[PDB]
Amino acid sequence: SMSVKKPKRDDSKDLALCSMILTEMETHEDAWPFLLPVNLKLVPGYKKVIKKPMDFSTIREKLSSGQYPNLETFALDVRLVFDNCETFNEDDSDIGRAGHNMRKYFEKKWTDTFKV
Repeated sequence: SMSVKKPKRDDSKDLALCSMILTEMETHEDAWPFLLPVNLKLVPGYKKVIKKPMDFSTIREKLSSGQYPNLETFALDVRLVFDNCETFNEDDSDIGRAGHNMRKYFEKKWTDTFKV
């Protein structure tokens, strides 16, 4: 509260770390469904069904232009990518499995990098 400051973690390297994690996402072999926005005029259903589309290149743009206030908002966009993927694609499919793989890959890096 007012004049009662909680000790807070050193956040000064968050930008460089999130960038590093994102680079590793982008270079993963199963990253191909998520590198670019889904084509709204070539993929039937997507615009109507998925209310907040997100992909790595959009994340990369927001990261490069100061549009994430904190590392938690960045992780929200990354998870949004895989949450959209689950919504639209069957777990069995190539894209669906890519999504589960990439989420697992992200969440470990997130823990390793930031949670102590």
